[PDB]
Amino acid sequence: QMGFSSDNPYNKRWEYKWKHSYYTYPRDYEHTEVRKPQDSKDVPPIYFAYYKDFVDRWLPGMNMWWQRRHRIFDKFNVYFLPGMSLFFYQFADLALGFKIMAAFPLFLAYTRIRDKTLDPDFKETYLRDMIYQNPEITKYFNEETIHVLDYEFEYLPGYLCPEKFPEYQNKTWQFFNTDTAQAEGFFKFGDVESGATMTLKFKTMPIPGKFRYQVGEPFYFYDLRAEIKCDGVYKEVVLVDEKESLKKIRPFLFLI
Amino acid sequence: LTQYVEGQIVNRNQLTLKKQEDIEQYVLKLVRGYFRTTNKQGLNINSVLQDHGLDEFDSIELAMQVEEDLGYVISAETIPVLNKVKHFVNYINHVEQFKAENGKAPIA
Amino acid sequence: ATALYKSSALAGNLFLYAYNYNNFTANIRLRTMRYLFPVVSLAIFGNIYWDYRSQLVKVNLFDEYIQARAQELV
Amino acid sequence: ILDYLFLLDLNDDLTRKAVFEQVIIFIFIYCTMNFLAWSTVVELIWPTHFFNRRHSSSQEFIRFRTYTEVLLKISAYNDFFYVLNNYYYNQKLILK
Amino acid sequence: GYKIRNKSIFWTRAGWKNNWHPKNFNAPRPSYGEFTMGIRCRNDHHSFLRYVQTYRNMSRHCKQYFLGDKQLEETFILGLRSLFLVPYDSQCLTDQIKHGGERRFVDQLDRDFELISYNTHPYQLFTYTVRNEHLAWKNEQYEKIQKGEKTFEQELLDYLDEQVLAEKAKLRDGQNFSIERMTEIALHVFRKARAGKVRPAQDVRGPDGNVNDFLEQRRPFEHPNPTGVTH
Ligand SMILES: CCCCCCCCCCCCCCCCCC(=O)OC[C@H](COP(=O)([O-])OCC(O)COP(=O)([O-])OC[C@@H](COC(=O)CCCCCCCCCCCCCCCCC)OC(=O)CCCCCCCCCCCCCCCCC)OC(=O)CCCCCCCCCCCCCCCCC
Ligand SMILES: CCCCCCCCCCCCCCCCCC(=O)OC[C@H](COP(=O)([O-])OCC[N+](C)(C)C)OC(=O)CCCCCCCCCCCCCCCCC
Ligand SMILES: CCCCCCCCCCCCCCCCCC(=O)OC[C@H](COP(=O)([O-])OCC[N+](C)(C)C)OC(=O)CCCCCCCCCCCCCCCCC
Ligand SMILES: Nc1ncnc2c1ncn2[C@@H]1O[C@H](COP(=O)(O)OP(=O)(O)OP(=O)(O)O)[C@@H](O)[C@H]1O
Ligand SMILES: [Mg+2]
Repeated sequence: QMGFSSDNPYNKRWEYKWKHSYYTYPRDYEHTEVRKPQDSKDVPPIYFAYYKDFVDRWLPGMNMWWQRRHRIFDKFNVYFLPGMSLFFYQFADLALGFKIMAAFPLFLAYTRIRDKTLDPDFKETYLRDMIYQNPEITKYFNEETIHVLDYEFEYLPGYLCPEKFPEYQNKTWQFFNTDTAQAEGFFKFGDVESGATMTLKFKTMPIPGKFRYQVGEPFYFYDLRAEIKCDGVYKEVVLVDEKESLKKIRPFLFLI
Repeated sequence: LTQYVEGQIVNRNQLTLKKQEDIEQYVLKLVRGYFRTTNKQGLNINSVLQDHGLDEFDSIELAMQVEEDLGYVISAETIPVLNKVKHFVNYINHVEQFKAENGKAPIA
Repeated sequence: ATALYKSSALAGNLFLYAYNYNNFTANIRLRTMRYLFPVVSLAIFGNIYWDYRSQLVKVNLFDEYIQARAQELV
Repeated sequence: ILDYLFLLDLNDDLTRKAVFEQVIIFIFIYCTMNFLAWSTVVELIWPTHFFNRRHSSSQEFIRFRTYTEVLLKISAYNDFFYVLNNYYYNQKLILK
Repeated sequence: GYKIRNKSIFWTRAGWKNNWHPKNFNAPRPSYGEFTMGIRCRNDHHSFLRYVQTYRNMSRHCKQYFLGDKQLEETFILGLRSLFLVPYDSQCLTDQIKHGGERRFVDQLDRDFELISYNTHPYQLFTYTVRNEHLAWKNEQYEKIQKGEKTFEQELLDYLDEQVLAEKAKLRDGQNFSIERMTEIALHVFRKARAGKVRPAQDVRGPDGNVNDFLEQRRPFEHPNPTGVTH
């Protein structure tokens, strides 16, 4: 689900990605039809530029943190960092080093809250390169004739089944994370040339690559399935199966 | 739901096709109504808009008109692939099927 | 004289905004003036009236003391 | 009623800092200076715009019509222009 | 009349007539993954779709004030396309611009749209003024036609059709009534009609046919020179 959403009707999956060059915000939201001069309000009210920045930039930003508040309720952010801040805050008047060591854990929490509340963005260019290499998909779909009908991609809440992914039954990892960092979603596609539609379901998880401490790909498609539907033909393509992928690579278990 | 037409306020009417034959006729009537279209009678279901004096910017004006007549909210990611009459017919069907199965409009 | 001049100069700014109302109101390049012109106008009015009000209080304190202290000395 | 409104005082400003009375003098000068400089920069784009739009065209390239040149040709033509077009059409396209 | 004589007028340190990548010291250099830790860049691949939506917005938001005038909507489109086609038809190699011409033009069009959303763009106010002056002249013709009266434009067309007949009835040696000849006849009438507006035709003399108008004149008592002294 898209966390950052304003009252704008167009391009919901790009609202947080697009960086406009406007000095301020437009008077009205993007029109879905031709309106009349009296439908809109000339010379908008005083303090309108500030009101827009609050309802178009601030408010949808706070709705993102509220929508994904379940990913920051870990014992490290809830108890450790606030407690560390209070221990040095009692000595803030003795020296400056206490003021610093009391505010650092708060800036650290905001950074984890900041990165954890963002909409999960996979490398979509890697994905389209993967499906356009399959012959069963290029038979009905092409980039010059494909269009998106729906898009959903959100993290999975809580820990998963402790038999398929025993990695997350680690009390040290659980101390920093309350979620799994995995995401699940789908892609509703259509081809205007062949008239075909397909639902591209996918599951992602972070994996390590080529290095010891750093993550290789935070969103690695370990399950990728396509249910293609045409005029009178229904096909089911399996680009990535989880039974064969989970035997080669395991999740990463982010810390901090 | 009202719009100005030559200085007069007129109530706008929306259409519901829900039929293949009604779509092919609407798109042709739509493309033939655009002042940039050439060879309006030579236009058929398999006509490339490039062959009738239309470019990428003209497909936008056509899509903008589809939103006016049908009430759809077409995203910017879908417009640049509408380069043939066949494309508008299949896209309109995909939208009618999406609302009939998912009970909601496609992502804008 | 100072309060009357500073009041006329403040009124002059109101004319400048009225004489150029269409630009300050409709042109977004002048939005900051539309939004903050009255805040500056109030802060200017406050200084004008503050000084007049304070001066008025002191004059009245001075007048009531010389009258009271004089009768004691009589 | 709060004590924050005491900042409006200037009769007794010499009791705290006596600085406001001299700083604004610079601010007025700084504004005057930027007014002369910025007005000179943003105003003096017109000589370049006037010369290029009247002397920059060449025969080995195509001059493309602008928005204003479209509205003027189609929605700002005079009577003589309307007469000349219809005059050419009737003589050649109709009367040969 | 006058041509630039300097042969090196279009020379730049980046080449001839190069206005896409001027030569600067801090030139773009490549980046290598194995050796790159972090990077801060604003470039993305969203300029294409932003180029599409920007058109849809500038068009739909401008039509709010056209009042359903179909001839104006089509005219505005032609003008709007001339603004979006600048990168595709310019001599400047927009594909070789310093840091991405795609992002540059899109960010520029976004500043125009912001003003359009407020109906403060000089193209909008110029279109309204131009159109109102056009309709006032078209309505004057309509009011004169409903009364059966003849328009000043039709009187010229009829006066030019008969002059062509008079000039071609004597052009028997040749029979090529060129477009050049048709033109100079019309221009001669235009010059006389143009001067007639300021000095109308009182008598058989015709438009601007009185010498007395060019004798010494004086400002009227009720309208003297307001801007300067007279003596
Ligand atoms: C050598 C001897 C030295 C003598 C010293 C004196 C030198 C001369 C001083 C001249 C400047 C002062 C002007 C005095 C009036 C003179 C008459 C005149 O204007 O000339 C003929 C003038 C025509 O000018 P023109 O030269 O023939 O041709 C002009 C062109 O056509 C083009 O048309 P246009 O309209 O665009 O032209 C505008 C024209 C004329 O513009 C006008 O409309 C004139 C009106 C100017 C008003 C001045 C502000 C006063 C505000 C109202 C105060 C009211 C107090 C009482 C309230 C009682 C009710 C509660 O020029 C001006 O705008 C003059 C402005 C002068 C600069 C003011 C800058 C102020 C900031 C600096 C402050 C410095 C401290 C001193 C400030 C003192 C303020 C009291 O006549 C008219 O304009 C008729 C106006 C009819 C309708 C008026 C309706 C009332 C408008 C009031 C505005 C309200 C503002 C918002 C409320 C503010 C109050 C809170
Ligand atoms: C006991 C008192 C509690 C402590 C008070 C804390 C006050 C916090 C608010 C003031 C600080 C503002 C600093 C902002 C600096 C950065 C600008 C910015 O906001 O970016 C937003 C950005 C906006 O997005 P962006 O700027 O990152 O990118 C936008 C991308 N485009 C342009 C494409 C759209 O979003 C965020 O940063 C995340 C949301 C942070 C929310 C900020 C705190 C909100 C607090 C809400 C609760 C307050 C309760 C009090 C109210 C009581 C009733 C009156
Ligand atoms: C009484 C005094 C002490 C008050 C408390 C401590 C105050 C700390 C200093 C406040 C400074 C305010 C004025 C400056 C405004 C900031 C300027 C700025 O650049 O910020 C932009 C930043 C932008 O950050 P950004 O990361 O999104 O983008 C910036 C990226 N770079 C750096 C590359 C440019 O946005 C902020 O305002 C963040 C400031 C966060 C500070 C808030 C501390 C509290 C943390 C939240 C509460 C957590 C509690 C625990 C929760 C547990 C789980 C629920
Ligand atoms: N090779 C690069 N060189 C310089 N800057 C880059 C590079 N790649 C990314 N950046 C910056 O990092 C940002 C994020 O990159 P990212 O690939 O996640 O964007 P994206 O829109 O999610 O791509 P995709 O659609 O394939 O998922 C980019 O917007 C860019 O500013
Ligand atoms: Mg992505």
